[PDB]
Amino acid sequence: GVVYITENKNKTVVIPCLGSISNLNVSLCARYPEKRFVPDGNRISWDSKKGFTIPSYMISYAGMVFCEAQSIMYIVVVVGYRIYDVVLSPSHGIELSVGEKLVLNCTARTELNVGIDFNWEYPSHKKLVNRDLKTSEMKKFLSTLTIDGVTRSDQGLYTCAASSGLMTKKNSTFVRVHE
Amino acid sequence: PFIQHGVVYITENKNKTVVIPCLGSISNLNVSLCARYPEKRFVPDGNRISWDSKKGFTIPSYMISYAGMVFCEAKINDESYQSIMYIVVVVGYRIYDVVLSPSHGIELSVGEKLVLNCTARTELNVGIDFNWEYPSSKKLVNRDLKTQSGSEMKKFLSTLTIDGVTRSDQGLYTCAASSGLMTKKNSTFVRVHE
Amino acid sequence: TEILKSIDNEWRKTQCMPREVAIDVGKEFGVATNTFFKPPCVSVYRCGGCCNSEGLQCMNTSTSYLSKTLFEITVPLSQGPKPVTISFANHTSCRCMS
Amino acid sequence: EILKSIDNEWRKTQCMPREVAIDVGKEFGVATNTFFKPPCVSVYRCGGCCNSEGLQCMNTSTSYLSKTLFEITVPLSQGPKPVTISFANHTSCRCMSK
Ligand SMILES: *[C@@H]1O[C@H](CO)[C@@H](O[C@@H]2O[C@H](CO)[C@@H](O[C@@H]3O[C@H](CO)[C@@H](O)[C@H](O)[C@@H]3O)[C@H](O)[C@H]2NC(C)=O)[C@H](O)[C@H]1NC(C)=O
Ligand SMILES: *[C@@H]1O[C@H](CO)[C@@H](O[C@@H]2O[C@H](CO)[C@@H](O[C@@H]3O[C@H](CO)[C@@H](O)[C@H](O)[C@@H]3O)[C@H](O)[C@H]2NC(C)=O)[C@H](O)[C@H]1NC(C)=O
Ligand SMILES: *[C@@H]1O[C@H](CO)[C@@H](O[C@@H]2O[C@H](CO)[C@@H](O[C@@H]3O[C@H](CO)[C@@H](O)[C@H](O)[C@@H]3O)[C@H](O)[C@H]2NC(C)=O)[C@H](O)[C@H]1NC(C)=O
Ligand SMILES: *[C@@H]1O[C@H](CO)[C@@H](O[C@@H]2O[C@H](CO)[C@@H](O[C@@H]3O[C@H](CO)[C@@H](O)[C@H](O)[C@@H]3O)[C@H](O)[C@H]2NC(C)=O)[C@H](O)[C@H]1NC(C)=O
Ligand SMILES: *[C@H]1O[C@H](CO)[C@@H](O[C@@H]2O[C@H](CO)[C@@H](O[C@@H]3O[C@H](CO)[C@@H](O)[C@H](O)[C@@H]3O)[C@H](O)[C@H]2NC(C)=O)[C@H](O)[C@H]1NC(C)=O
Ligand SMILES: *[C@@H]1O[C@H](CO)[C@@H](O[C@@H]2O[C@H](CO)[C@@H](O)[C@H](O)[C@H]2NC(C)=O)[C@H](O)[C@H]1NC(C)=O
Ligand SMILES: *[C@@H]1O[C@H](CO)[C@@H](O[C@@H]2O[C@H](CO)[C@@H](O)[C@H](O)[C@H]2NC(C)=O)[C@H](O)[C@H]1NC(C)=O
Ligand SMILES: *[C@@H]1O[C@H](CO)[C@@H](O)[C@H](O)[C@H]1NC(C)=O
Ligand SMILES: *[C@@H]1O[C@H](CO)[C@@H](O)[C@H](O)[C@H]1NC(C)=O
Ligand SMILES: [Cs+]
Repeated sequence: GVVYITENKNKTVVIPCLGSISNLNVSLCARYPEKRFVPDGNRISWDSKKGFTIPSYMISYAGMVFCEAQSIMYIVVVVGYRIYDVVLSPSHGIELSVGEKLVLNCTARTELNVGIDFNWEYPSHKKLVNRDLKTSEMKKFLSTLTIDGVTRSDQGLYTCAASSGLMTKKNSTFVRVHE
Repeated sequence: PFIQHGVVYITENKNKTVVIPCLGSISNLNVSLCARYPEKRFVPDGNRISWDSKKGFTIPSYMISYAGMVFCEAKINDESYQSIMYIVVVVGYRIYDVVLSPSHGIELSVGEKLVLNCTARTELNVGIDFNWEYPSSKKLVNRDLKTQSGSEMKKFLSTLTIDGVTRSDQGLYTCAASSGLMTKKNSTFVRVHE
Repeated sequence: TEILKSIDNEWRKTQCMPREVAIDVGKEFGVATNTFFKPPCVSVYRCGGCCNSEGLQCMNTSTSYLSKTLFEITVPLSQGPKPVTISFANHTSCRCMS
Repeated sequence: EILKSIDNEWRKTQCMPREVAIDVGKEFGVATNTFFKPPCVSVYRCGGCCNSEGLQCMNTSTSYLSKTLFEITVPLSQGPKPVTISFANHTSCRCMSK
């Protein structure tokens, strides 16, 4: 299974270790390093109907967790979503002769623990190449559009969108082609 | 069998031989050369690799230039004996060029700040000593510049600085770079006026 | 003597040879910008240590390849972590080379 | 079985002290016209992979080791002289933020 940790690290998280016997003494193991969390009657509990409830900050270090009295392993996943900006280079004034090579960079800057999906729009031989850029609490993503020898039909609006799962920012630029 | 620790200086020239002075008492002694790490053992093949007892162990430097240390070893009747460990030291000396920036046309008003870079480019395993000459009474700051990768060079910088010059600072400025066996220099005339 | 003992030990321990390292999967090239790997790293042996000259670098002279299986999280969270099989280089011998 | 190995990948790649070869000259910002023999020493340093980003494997306690090696200073002014230097030896690590 999978357990998603969010930015609110005090906010609690629920591992769905469902129970058959509502009177079952369940502990939560996390690794690595190995830790075991017992219900203290307050913050940390196990409802059998819900599962094991624990403050996410206690297990956000861990690769995996599981209920034990063992349940199925759950994969821990800290995820960010915040996208700062999406920027085109070149950003404007783009003007090509027919047969000239178009190269468009789309750079997305994001907070940590973010994964980016790029989506482009363009007029109706376009190659895309996505990759990670090194870095400063940020991540940097690059998507490069390439047209090897353009034609009149390539004139129009080019839009690059970046998606993190919960947020999408985009940018655009008009490309002119002449002959 | 051999007459605390020694040193072997290697040219890194991939064909010149080097001599480890493992002197012998018995000119008829079967000597091998151990190097580490990794561990290797070199036996005299009668040609390139030999042991003269009067000179010591002779071996092409390229066979042991990888090693931290080397030593002679001989066996006599089921018991082997070693010489003193020798520390291996691959030194270089070749200086390609020494170049001043700015190199010429330098002209300052009295009170202006003079900054002169001296850059020395050398082969690997080289250490550089800088020496300047200038008109009579200047801060010097030497340092290493990153260079490669695969580029087979080292880059050294020495920066001369005069914070507010005077008429007396007009003259020839010479930067020399020394590797131990080789010295190249460059110079430039600095003019000053009121 | 006692000083020579340890110095030789420092050389031996720091020589060019295969060593266990933790390799970050994603950074090992060609990873889709929308993927997280779980675990992020795999244990393999890589050539490392110190050569006694400069410009000389500890490199692999022979390599085995290991199939390893881990999980890949994509974005958006359309599906759950899926199992992926990937081959990583496992250096089996090294030499100080220029 | 399918999950046996994955757990093994995590275990082997976790934040913890590991033997590394430390380049002496660089660790102390030593001018490179000054040669250390051996150039490196064996010590333990915190390394491995954390499961979040912006969480870095760091040392939470350090011992210090006296080690003795030789120092040449080029252009050859003298032979190699013995120098005693203390290097950090991390003894415990934790994934911490920054
Ligand atoms: C030392 O180990 C390195 C890896 O650590 C070896 O380099 C690798 O060499 C192989 C060819 O045998 C490369 O294969 C690649 O395949 C991909 C497609 O799967 C292709 O995109 C590449 O063009 C290439 O053909 C591999 O890229 C390369 N690894 C890297 C990333 O450098 C090397 O063979 C080993 N050397 C010795 C002497 O053992
Ligand atoms: C990944 O790389 C590591 C390091 O290069 C490889 O480890 C080596 O594995 C081989 C077995 O294939 C071991 O060979 C054995 O050596 C012992 C004595 O050392 C001997 O008793 C056996 O008969 C055999 O020759 C070798 O020791 C071992 N080296 C170590 C421990 O680092 C490993 O082979 C690589 N992984 C794969 C799957 O190839
Ligand atoms: C974790 O290990 C690191 C070493 O890898 C420890 O940091 C080091 O701590 C010492 C003393 O606290 C620092 O020595 C200092 O050197 C600087 C000059 O570089 C000088 O200004 C100081 O007076 C002192 O001599 C050393 O620099 C530092 N290393 C660094 C900054 O990378 C650290 O103490 C260990 N932490 C724990 C909690 O175990
Ligand atoms: C620098 O740090 C390393 C790593 O922390 C130290 O190596 C450690 O040495 C201790 C003391 O012998 C080892 O503790 C032992 O643990 C075993 C269980 O495996 C236990 O049965 C023994 O009774 C003992 O307590 C420990 O294994 C080892 N740590 C690691 C991670 O390898 C070492 O003290 C330092 N290095 C030097 C040269 O001082
Ligand atoms: C595409 O859209 C992005 C947002 O997703 C545009 O954002 C640009 O952001 C920069 C940096 O904040 C702005 O620069 C500005 O500089 C001056 C300094 O006085 C001031 O106006 C602001 O403080 C700001 O920092 C920039 O104005 C803003 N967009 C524009 C129109 O330039 C990005 O520029 C867009 N790319 C395009 C359409 O070329
Ligand atoms: C898009 O991004 C790539 C990667 O940063 C750029 O590729 C570089 O282009 C510069 C200038 O032409 C070269 O000096 C580099 O060697 C290139 N690096 C690579 C990896 O190819 C490219 O320039 C960018 N495109 C635009 C128009 O911004
Ligand atoms: C001093 O500096 C100048 C460069 O400013 C070097 O001049 C070069 O000399 C070689 C032949 O010796 C010529 O092929 C180059 O074209 C010269 N460069 C210029 C710009 O004139 C000179 O080599 C330096 N002196 C030393 C000893 O390195
Ligand atoms: C290197 O020099 C030796 C003479 O000392 C020569 O005989 C030999 O041919 C050279 N090495 C090569 C490339 O064969
Ligand atoms: C001196 O050298 C440094 C490093 O190469 C450089 O940043 C600086 O611009 C140089 N100054 C001059 C006058 O060339
Ligand atoms: Cs050095």
